[PDB]
Amino acid sequence: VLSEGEWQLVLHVWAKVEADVAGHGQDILIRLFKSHPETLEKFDRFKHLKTEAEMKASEDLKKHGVTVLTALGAILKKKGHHEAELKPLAQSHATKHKIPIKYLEFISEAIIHVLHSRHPGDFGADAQGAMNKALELFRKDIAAKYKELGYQG
Ligand code: HEM
Repeated sequence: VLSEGEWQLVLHVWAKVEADVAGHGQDILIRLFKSHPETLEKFDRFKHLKTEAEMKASEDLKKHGVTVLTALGAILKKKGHHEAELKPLAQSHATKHKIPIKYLEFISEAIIHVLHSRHPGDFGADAQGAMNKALELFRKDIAAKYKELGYQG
């Protein structure tokens, strides 16, 4: 469990992400795709993109980054009481999009890196530790749903 102090660190940095949801979202997806090119192949929508400049120029990619971060923010603001928000996401990602849990680890690393880049004053080691713990909780709960449905591996 995260303590209340740990959740406060998470949500204090998240409030700053919300000042520029589209810019953060774009940066996170591009870092994922560049660091782990296998992930791009899961997106029929985006797999025509071949350079960082092309990724940065895509309005549709920017729009999807907003969708991703909006959903993640709604989960974080539940402070662990996220069953209703998380279940539908797990179901779509396991059974429709066919995303392995390992790729959820990769996007978690991309989020942490981008937050460090953009918010160094509010994203010290104590806040990095708290954010890691929040994203671990997210992954643990998705993995349980995957296991029920026959997708943990
Ligand atoms: C923080 C983690 C993630 C969040 C919050 C998230 C959220 C979402 C949301 C809200 C949607 C649209 C509704 C839906 O289809 O369920 C979506 C679509 C999708 N997600 Fe994710 N996602 C995450 C990670 C991933 C990862 C790591 C991958 C692939 C490597 C992925 C692949 C997809 C695909 C392929 C779609 C459909 C896109 C389209 O064709 O419009 N997601 N995701």
